[PDB]
Amino acid sequence: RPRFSFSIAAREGKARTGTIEMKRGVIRTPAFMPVGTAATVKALKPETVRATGADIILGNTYHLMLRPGAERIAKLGGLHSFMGWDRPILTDSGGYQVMLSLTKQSEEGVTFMLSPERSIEIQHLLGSDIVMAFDECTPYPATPSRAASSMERSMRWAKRSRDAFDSRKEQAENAALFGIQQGSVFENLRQQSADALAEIGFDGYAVGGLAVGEGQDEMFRVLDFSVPMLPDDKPHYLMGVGKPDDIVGAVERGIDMFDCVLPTRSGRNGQAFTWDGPINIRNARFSEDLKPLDSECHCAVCQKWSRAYIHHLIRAGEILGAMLMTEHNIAFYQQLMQKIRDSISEGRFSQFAQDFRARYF
Amino acid sequence: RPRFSFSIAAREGKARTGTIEMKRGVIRTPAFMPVGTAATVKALKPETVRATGADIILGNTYHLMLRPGAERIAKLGGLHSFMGWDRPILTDSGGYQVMLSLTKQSEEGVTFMLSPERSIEIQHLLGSDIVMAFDECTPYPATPSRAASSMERSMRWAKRSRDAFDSRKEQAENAALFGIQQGSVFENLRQQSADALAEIGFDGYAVGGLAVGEGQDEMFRVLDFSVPMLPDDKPHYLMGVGKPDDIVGAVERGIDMFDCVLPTRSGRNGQAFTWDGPINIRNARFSEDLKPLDSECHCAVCQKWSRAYIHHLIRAGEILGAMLMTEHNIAFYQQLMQKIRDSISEGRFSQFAQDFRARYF
Ligand SMILES: Nc1ccc2nc(N)nc(O)c2c1
Ligand SMILES: Nc1ccc2nc(N)nc(O)c2c1
Ligand SMILES: [Zn+2]
Ligand SMILES: [Zn+2]
Repeated sequence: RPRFSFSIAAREGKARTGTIEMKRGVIRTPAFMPVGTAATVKALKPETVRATGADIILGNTYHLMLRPGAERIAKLGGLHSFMGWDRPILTDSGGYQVMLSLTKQSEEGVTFMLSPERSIEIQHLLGSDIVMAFDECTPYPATPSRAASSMERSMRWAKRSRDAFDSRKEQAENAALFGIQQGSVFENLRQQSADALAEIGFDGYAVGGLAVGEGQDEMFRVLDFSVPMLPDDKPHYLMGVGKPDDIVGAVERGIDMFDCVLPTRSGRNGQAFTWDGPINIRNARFSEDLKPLDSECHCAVCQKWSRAYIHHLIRAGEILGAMLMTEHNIAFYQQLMQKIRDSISEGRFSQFAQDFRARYF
Repeated sequence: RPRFSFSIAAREGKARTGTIEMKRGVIRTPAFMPVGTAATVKALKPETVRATGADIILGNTYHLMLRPGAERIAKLGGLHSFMGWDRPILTDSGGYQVMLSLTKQSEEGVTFMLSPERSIEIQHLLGSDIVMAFDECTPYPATPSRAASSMERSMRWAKRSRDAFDSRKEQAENAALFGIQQGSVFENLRQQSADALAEIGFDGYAVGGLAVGEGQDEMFRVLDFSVPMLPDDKPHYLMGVGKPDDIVGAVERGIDMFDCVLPTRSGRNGQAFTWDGPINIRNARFSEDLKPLDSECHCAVCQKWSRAYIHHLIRAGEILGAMLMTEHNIAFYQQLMQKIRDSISEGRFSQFAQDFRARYF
């Protein structure tokens, strides 16, 4: 197995489908990564996450460096062994979630000391497969001046991240490193950022700084010009996106990888994704509904339990309600990704996207 | 399959091992029943409860009549279909948990109107396999006068329960009815109660009114004289017991069936049962312990995850921690029951009980 090989099997417009081969497994793209914040995808055993179709999960340099600790996890054999997930793990770099749960920022990093060097080292200690460069995210809205400052600092930090990763042989040989494009909503800054990142060279390229309050039309407008700026032959990762319709439109714009807490977090709060749009299972109208969460869904939850039962569990505060809702929503997201992949392979993704939107809305 | 057939395969002292055959499955005895209060064994899918070795689970006329409602569950197809457990379910009668979460008691029942007739009807609506007579539990300590009054009322209610069950053909043909001995800690009242219940006739006989604050020596003293009073050829159910050592000693005294919330409830609070006694996984000493919860346990949790990981999850408030702890503890209890059954079958239970106690303590 190679350290890293991204291959594109089929294309339609700007959409692509293919594979990322890594030492710990193959990632089918476009890919959705369930988020495992504190070394768990909330309310799911790893075998259940896998059974839903996930090829890779996300972790975070922030939560884990705080609890249980990066050195501790390394002593215990690494994150994979610790949590019982033996396939690829992408780790975020930790900037984003510092500025989460008395920040002091400087050119050296953030204290709260998380620098580019320490972030890459933590991700090493965790045994991450896909390491994210340490960046500064840029709040929305941002003035051009502030967006430029943040983007420029992130590009200096992208070079520091590259060099920290490459200087550590076991990491450089076994893991991959992704860079993160910044620039807010501004085309010229997005272009400077893409060019800086391509000059350094990375295994993949994330679009950072979106899904921070701008809303879908604007996100899509920025993706329209931003994704083409990135090297075509490397994966394109849209960080922190998103809703099902966000994912479809982002794939239409050349994104290959996604993560978001919506299916887990919103699942525990009672929101179930269906092909006919989201439902909130707490609604009284579900109290005697014997149908599954979604009429077509192949997941184990929909094979076995009714809306009425899940309604009762969520109303009652029961753990099994969180478990069932989360499994269904992660399974739904993976079925979406499978339908996206298949439709691109068959040259009918544009039609799939049309049909999906007509019915989901 | 018969409605009900209890067979004793092997005996040692007062201990017995055998089977209860019912329409929905066979129950191996001595049996431990996980408790499923609000139509769920907390933090476990039913398939997981089964995989641990459980043959039967417990539900409760109280919680379910309140939420989601007995008539509602019947409309939805019964408790088995609702929660996805297709094997036997024993339901408690609801008295106990009323006097749980402005009570008005009378000879007719309790208002808060739960009468013997309504309790048996609710258990019908739920589709219970083993229906408990509606009783009055008697607080501990109890004066002889108050214990006698409560016991006498419970025996009048036991006859009302019998007659309500028998007058409903589908229930009488497909379910079983257990009576509940009362009398507090008093031998003469226990004898009157046993005699009253045997005169009415039941499919099984519970020992009620224990594990309410008296402590193990006293419980065992009362079991010593109380269990022999019950018909030998019917199951003996000790309600709400107990800790592993409580179970062993109760089997030594002729009990065949058990339920308790300890493995579920205490599991979510961090207590793990092991052959070397309970541990509290929240203790800092487990933060880097790579051993499984218990060194011999065959459960899936112990095959896959470390104390260190479960420690982290419970400290972090994570749902997966509750899931793992609960699975392990229910699996532990079922392995205890299997070792009890096998040792009685092989004529070496007294030695097993010795050995168990030496090491657990
Ligand atoms: N919307 C997102 C989510 C995660 C991110 N993480 C990093 N490191 N940088 C960003 O821009 C992110 C944006
Ligand atoms: N310790 C227990 C637990 C459950 C009981 N339920 C009923 N109906 N009656 C009792 O005496 C109980 C005692
Ligand atoms: Zn589903
Ligand atoms: Zn175990």
